[PDB]
Amino acid sequence: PQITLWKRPIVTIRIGGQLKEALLDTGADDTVLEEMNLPGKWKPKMIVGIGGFVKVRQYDQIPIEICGHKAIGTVLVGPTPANIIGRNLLTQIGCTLNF
Amino acid sequence: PQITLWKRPIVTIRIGGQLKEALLDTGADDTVLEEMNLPGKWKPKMIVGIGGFVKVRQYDQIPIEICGHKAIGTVLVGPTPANIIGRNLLTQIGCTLNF
Ligand SMILES: Cc1c(O)cccc1C(=O)N[C@@H](CSc1ccccc1)[C@H](O)CN1C[C@H]2CCCC[C@H]2C[C@H]1C(=O)NC(C)(C)C
Repeated sequence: PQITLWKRPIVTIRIGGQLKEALLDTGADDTVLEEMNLPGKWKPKMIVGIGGFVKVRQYDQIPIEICGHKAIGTVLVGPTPANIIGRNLLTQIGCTLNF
Repeated sequence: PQITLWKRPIVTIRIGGQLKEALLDTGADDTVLEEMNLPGKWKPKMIVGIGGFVKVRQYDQIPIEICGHKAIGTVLVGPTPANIIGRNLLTQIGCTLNF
């Protein structure tokens, strides 16, 4: 698709058989989803947030479908105010910025 | 231009004789710049990021040149981790996400 920016670029994603809404986010390096359980081993991780670091859980090699495009990559889980899809997965689905 | 997302989408911006670098950020509603004195009336504002709120000054009708494109609109000024071009100006320059 082509997604304009008059409104927040939010799309439906599918992960672990669950459907969620997530923000296509070119200013984030990583993909961060709200608190949830995923299958497998995870590592503790700190990401740079407002007023300090935010603690998240890192899951690697997770299949995730983004607006019907398949990715397999790293998903961070934690207390984000919004589900965000970052560059690690935007590149996998062939997403560019254009003007 | 097409901008890929293998690295941070950073571009040169000009505002009023200042020449800075900033992220083209589809995840940001509004444009947020690091320390600079802009002319005109300001209004205090609190804006959400991961891990907390940043207190900013909101200025209206600020010209920024972005990759040779002329934008004019709201600019927020505060302790932001990075200079950010948000949707309010990204739309003005005709920026879309494509995949
Ligand atoms: C999540 C993430 C990573 O995993 C790695 C690197 C950066 C980020 C990251 O937080 N990126 C942000 C840019 S602000 C920024 C922060 C740190 C470094 C560079 C830029 C997002 O693109 C924007 N981010 C998207 C989104 C995040 C969840 C809360 C709602 C918005 C808030 C918005 C935001 O933070 N707003 C500002 C006021 C700071 C502009």
